[PDB]
Amino acid sequence: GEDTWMLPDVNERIEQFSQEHSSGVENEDQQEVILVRTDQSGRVWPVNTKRQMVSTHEERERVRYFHDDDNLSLNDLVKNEKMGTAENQNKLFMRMASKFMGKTDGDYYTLDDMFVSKAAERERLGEEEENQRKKAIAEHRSLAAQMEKCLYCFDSSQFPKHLIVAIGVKVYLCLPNVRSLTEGHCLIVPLQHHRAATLLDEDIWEEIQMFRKSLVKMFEDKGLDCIFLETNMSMKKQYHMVYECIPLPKEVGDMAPIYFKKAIMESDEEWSMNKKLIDLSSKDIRKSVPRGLPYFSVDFGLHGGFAHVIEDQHKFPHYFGKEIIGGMLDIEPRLWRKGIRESFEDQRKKALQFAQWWKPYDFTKSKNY
Amino acid sequence: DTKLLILALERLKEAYSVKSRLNQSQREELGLIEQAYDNPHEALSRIKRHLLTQRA
Amino acid sequence: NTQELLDLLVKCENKIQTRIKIGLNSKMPSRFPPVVFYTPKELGGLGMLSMGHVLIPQSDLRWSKQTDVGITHFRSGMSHEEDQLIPNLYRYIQPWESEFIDSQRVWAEYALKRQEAIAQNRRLTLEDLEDSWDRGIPRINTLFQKDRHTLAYDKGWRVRTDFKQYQVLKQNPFWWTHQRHDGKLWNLNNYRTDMIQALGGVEGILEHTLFKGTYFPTWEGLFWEKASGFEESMKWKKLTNAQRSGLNQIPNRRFTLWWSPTINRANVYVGFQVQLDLTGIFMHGKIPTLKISLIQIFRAHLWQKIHESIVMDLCQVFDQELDALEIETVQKETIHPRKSYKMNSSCADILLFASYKWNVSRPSLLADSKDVMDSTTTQKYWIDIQLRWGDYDSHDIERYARAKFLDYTTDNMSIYPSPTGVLIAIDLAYNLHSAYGNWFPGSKPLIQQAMAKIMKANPALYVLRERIRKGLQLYSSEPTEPYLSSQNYGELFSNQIIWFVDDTNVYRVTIHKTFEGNLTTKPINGAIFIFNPRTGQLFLKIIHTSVWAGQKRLGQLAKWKTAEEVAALIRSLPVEEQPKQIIVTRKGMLDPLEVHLLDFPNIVIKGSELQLPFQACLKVEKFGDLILKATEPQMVLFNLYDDWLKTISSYTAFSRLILILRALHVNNDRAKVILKPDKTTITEPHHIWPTLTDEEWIKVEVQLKDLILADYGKKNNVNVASLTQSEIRDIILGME
Amino acid sequence: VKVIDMTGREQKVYYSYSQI
Repeated sequence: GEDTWMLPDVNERIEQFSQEHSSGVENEDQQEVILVRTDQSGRVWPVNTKRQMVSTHEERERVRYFHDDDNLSLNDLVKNEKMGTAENQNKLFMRMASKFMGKTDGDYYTLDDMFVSKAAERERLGEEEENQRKKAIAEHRSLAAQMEKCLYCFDSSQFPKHLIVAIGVKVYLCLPNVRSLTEGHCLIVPLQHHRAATLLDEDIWEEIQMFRKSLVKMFEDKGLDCIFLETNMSMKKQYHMVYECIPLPKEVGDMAPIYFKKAIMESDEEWSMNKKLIDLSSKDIRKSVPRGLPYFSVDFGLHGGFAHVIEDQHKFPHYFGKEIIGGMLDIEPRLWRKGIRESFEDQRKKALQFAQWWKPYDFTKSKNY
Repeated sequence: DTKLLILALERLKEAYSVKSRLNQSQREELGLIEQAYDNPHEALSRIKRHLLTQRA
Repeated sequence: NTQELLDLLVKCENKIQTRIKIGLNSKMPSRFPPVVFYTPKELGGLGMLSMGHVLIPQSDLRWSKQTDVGITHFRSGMSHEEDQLIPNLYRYIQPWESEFIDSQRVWAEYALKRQEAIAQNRRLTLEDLEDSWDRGIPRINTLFQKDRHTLAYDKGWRVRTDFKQYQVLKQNPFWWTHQRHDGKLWNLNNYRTDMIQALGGVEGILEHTLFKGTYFPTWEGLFWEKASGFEESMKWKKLTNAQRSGLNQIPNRRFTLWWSPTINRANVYVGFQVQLDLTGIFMHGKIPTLKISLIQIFRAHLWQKIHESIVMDLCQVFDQELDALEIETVQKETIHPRKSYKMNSSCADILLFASYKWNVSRPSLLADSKDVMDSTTTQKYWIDIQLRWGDYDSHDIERYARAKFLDYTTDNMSIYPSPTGVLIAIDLAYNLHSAYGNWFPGSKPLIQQAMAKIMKANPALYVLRERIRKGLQLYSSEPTEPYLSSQNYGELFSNQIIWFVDDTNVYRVTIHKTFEGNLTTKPINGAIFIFNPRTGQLFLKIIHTSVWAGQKRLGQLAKWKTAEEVAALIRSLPVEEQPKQIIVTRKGMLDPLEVHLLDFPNIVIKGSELQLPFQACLKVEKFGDLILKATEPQMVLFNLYDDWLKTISSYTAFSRLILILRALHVNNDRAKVILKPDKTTITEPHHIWPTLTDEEWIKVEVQLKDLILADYGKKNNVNVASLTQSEIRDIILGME
Repeated sequence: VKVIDMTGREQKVYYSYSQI
């Protein structure tokens, strides 16, 4: 029954959706998948589709510094600058990073002089072709590869399908794939990849907070407390968003602001630029971290906690939020680095115990007659 | 013993905070460290077997 | 006490500062500013720690800002003294003699504090603790170390760290301590806090930087990056390490750009100078990467495209205000392109023809308020527009304006139609503007209002600002154009055409099981919701599921497609019916819609922080049935005020409309009971809402309100009775 | 593009938005 077994309440909400029934191409091995490029800010945009050193000078006079400078109209700057390259800086640099350039001998042939000489035309719309190959195929394959190996991506290959407890409209509750650090460990996961909470839209963030407020209410009646972790690493690897919920006793959760204050300040590069430990008590994550750069964030129940714009990825572990909790609760290190897998059908019937806790607190339906 | 193992591994890994550029022998070391974290009762039996028997 | 060693510290500091200088050439010529070294890293300086008696020149304390009054100058901190002198470390570092005495207090004082706290039977908490967070030789804060339970076995640790020098080929200065057991053992927050005050405060530092050029509102929410430049793993895995002589300089790009209004000074790089051939920017000496960074920013003739834009957009005011002034007509000279950076002289840009003859006031600043004396002078008036790129020494724009005015008019290097004119001057490096010259009645406040509008509205400046920002990799959290907020709501009922736009119900999706039992998801039909608040006019473009064929999945292009539909509508809608302002419920839609509406720059686009209950309205069965039974995309129209505006004030009718939808959102069928209190209640079949008298409307409005407030109370877990009528109104309108 | 006026007491069908 590995492919068929699920919680009844989940099946019922599926039946409720069921009862409501009562430009480039890139032919990816059969289908058609419209070309899109993402910028630094996580916006989606469609992708449109001998040498002679170029006549860089007029008669004893300089009139252009790129061969295409004279073609662009006023608005065609404007359109491009609203949807542009992440950086267009390295592309000249990467060409001059090739060997056999000689060297800049101090004066007379500066790096500037090199750069200005390099700025001849790319071979017969080579700028478009290199842009097309980089933006389209590379991103789409990377996204597809992650999608296929995704846990949280609803219909993908692995997808445990029975750790689902709730299903709202665009997010759902899940339970972790491993031996589950604390007793009532649960997750708040959106359906689509969004990679971040600052990259979310308002309706989805509002719906996460409804789950967030409800899970606090459940654990407060049992006498526990909540810590909500969001770890977002570098936005080039396309991991799925997960908004964790790690319940732990009241007589430890009182200490939880203190321990994280210490850890975040020491967590990373000394001489960091970005002034570590953003305070999320009043303003919240959506308007205290810019859109499109990596961060860790932590929240203490209802009251918001702290945030930390990560820099130098390799020194900041992705498991950081679990590690501090696993320290103070005195849990052995295996439980958060790489996890321990469970019995693939037997031990993963912890959902029976977890669903009967969350039955009075279900908001995702009204058919509770 | 498990507590002493964790302290040993941590002060080994601190040598590699400098850079991501690693040679073959260093990548092998991080491999062995990660295994010891993932399965302590493996390494503890192997360490104790070294003491009793290894002399060259 | 070791005077021999203090001299070595001064020597070592001066050497390393010279190493930075050589990275920017400079060589022997002095007067290099100290601000770039000691400014903390969060402001983009190097953050150098000081251990010598260096001092700042009194010239560097100057700063200035422009407001509606004009420019104002300030001169930080000085009453007379030159004594601003970049704090030593030593004053902020506590002696060992005090540390060994204080540790006998704080480790005893804490022991008492927890003993009574556990007698109080509550957890010790951060407010009890911040007064003594950072004291004792074992620092007090080490008790909250992540893994403290396991560190209790780490004996011998000081011997071990001293012996690490025989194993690790690096060398580290903290061979005598480690943060795991001793804690941090120093803190220089206080040092950073008054380093800023020594240099003249935050507002005084930023004049030495391009910050004003980026036109962010304020310096609070700024963030840097260093993980996605050229310095990726590409840079280090790349073969042929001997190539690192040109591309050895390129990490410094950001630093050189950021500080550029004080590296580029005439007063420092004494010598021959040049002008970059497509710009007005002068350069002194050969700065290693500033020339690269500027040419990128002003790529594709941006100087002219700033200039000729501002010329046309200024003339557009005179193209409307024909009868506001004693003028008959205006003309655009369309003169030769290169004048925009012909610094030696200028012609006029615009020409104006009197009805007969004005009065000429006097040659005076844009800020000069009053009086007249000059002869009437028939027919001919002109304006010139001057761009420049200033720096720290000469960022004063008003002295510049008056200077250039005299220079060109006094001699034959320039031709103007008449002596009666003015020149505008704009410093693109600091976004300052002013003017000097002759004036005529009404024109002076008109130019003031025009320029105040131009400096935020103009597309060509937006191009320039965004390029500087993205080139600096400097990001912000809060800054946007002003949100729609509660106190603005009366302006929505003005005579302008205004639309709301909402897209939340476009890319809806349904989970279903396959017949093989595995789960998956189907998309379903959506709609684009467009509504007019002051007229009730609604548009509803049904998006049928088939448009996402092939695409499907994550629905990425849905927002871009949404803007296409809106633009297609507005293009085909008559010109007089076009909105003045479009207000969008979801901020993610702003960038797609803006790009598609560039052909119609009259349209204001504005985001709301105030959400509105439209999302629930599409679940009304009268609409839901239509969207489900539809099989091809088609537009549909509604008026949500059924007949109400024939007796009810529009903002009061709007209030009723908001109430109904919000109530349906929160409690659905229970609101319908208020809508249908007896089955014998009636409606026209065309109408969305029942036929009722005004008294009957007032009765249900109170009832729907009371439900909304009760539900607001329940989910905020709080008493409703404290709320005022205005607070009630705000909660209904959207958010407090 | 088809339009379906439902603003009130009559139903009208435009076939381009310039007709509106």
